[PDB]
Amino acid sequence: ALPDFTSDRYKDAYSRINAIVIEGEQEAHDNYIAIGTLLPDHVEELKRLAKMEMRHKKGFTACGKNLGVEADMDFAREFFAPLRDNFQTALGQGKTPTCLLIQALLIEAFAISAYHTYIPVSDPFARKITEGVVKDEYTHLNYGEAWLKANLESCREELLEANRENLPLIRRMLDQVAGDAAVLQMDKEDLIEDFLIAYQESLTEIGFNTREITRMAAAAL
Ligand SMILES: CCCCCCCCC[C@H]1C[C@@H]1C(=O)O
Ligand SMILES: [Fe+3]
Ligand SMILES: [Fe+3]
Repeated sequence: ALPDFTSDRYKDAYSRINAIVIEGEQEAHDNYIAIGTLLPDHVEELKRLAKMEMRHKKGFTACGKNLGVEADMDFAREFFAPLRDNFQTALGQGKTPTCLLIQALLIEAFAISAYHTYIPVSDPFARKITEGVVKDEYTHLNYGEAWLKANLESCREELLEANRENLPLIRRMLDQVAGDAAVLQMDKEDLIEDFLIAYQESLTEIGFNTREITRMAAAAL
């Protein structure tokens, strides 16, 4: 069941998946620095999170180089454009809960699911890099959960709107990546399950009840 990492079929799918991961890590760095303009007293902690994202980007860049694959960066920029646009719109409006739901919850849960699914089918070099990134994703999810949990009473409606608008974009991103992910021997059903479990667990931690969460996860449709 392990893929042939040297085949043209594998390298072609990897060129797009690796580019999406590299672009995602760069946008994650940018997003935590941007949140620092909304939360000036959190700047040092956000800089630390942004620095971890740069370490992840460098590591995944090395994964692509190791397989002799040239990352399709243009494809990756277009892939993130819808979610990036919604983050920039919220940032410009000073909407911190929306920025945090997009980056610290949706994007981190998407990263956790993708990385957990990739690890058992990854090449030995990439496996170590991916394993060394997963602990940091939980740190980032925890940061977002902690702020939203402390501020839930003033941003309940905003979070429901942010979820309604952005959860379907994650669903569309999963649909667009499924073909290439299957070449990498990753099952779309495992990616969906792991993402929903991480996202539902974060919403539970924040303080949403079962009914609220069910209504929220249903927005994906
Ligand atoms: C098969 C799915 C692979 C594509 C999904 C990878 C998304 C990368 C998400 C990174 C930006 C998130 C982070 O570092 O917090
Ligand atoms: Fe990361
Ligand atoms: Fe992250």
